[PDB]
Amino acid sequence: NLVQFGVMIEKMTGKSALQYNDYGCYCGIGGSHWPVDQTDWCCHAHDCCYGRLEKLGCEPKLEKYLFSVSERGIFCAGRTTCQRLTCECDKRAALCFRRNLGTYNRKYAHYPNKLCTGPTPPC
Ligand SMILES: Cc1c(C(=O)C(N)=O)c2c(OCC(=O)O)cccc2n1Cc1cccc(Br)c1
Ligand SMILES: [Ca+2]
Repeated sequence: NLVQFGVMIEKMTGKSALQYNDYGCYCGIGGSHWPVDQTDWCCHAHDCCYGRLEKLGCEPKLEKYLFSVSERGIFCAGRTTCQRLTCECDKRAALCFRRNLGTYNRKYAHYPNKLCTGPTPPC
């Protein structure tokens, strides 16, 4: 369930969430090998974030959360701790995407997975 994350991405980046789908080697389902750039690192970190949440008993692929965006930043909320954790993982990713808007390159969008090489960096 990707609706709330995609919304958070759009608010923070000024780009459709689709622009971060299949981006590089890590943005989109799964991921492996070496991250192509800083945006892709955000996604590697985000994958790691979700792994920690699964180990905690949460299901961050599916959790539904609440959030708002003021000038103070992104406010995360939800009924359960797992929902709030999911929002936090997503928030850090959205902020990481915004922050690295400078090096976002369109060539890495829809990256052929055959072009991903190197080792897989650990969490
Ligand atoms: C940025 C991103 C993701 C990540 O943060 C990532 N680390 O791979 C992501 C994603 O990662 C979650 C995962 O692989 O556990 C799955 C599908 C689309 C994804 N996207 C693109 C996306 C995100 C939200 C809504 C839409 Br529509 C598209
Ligand atoms: Ca991924």
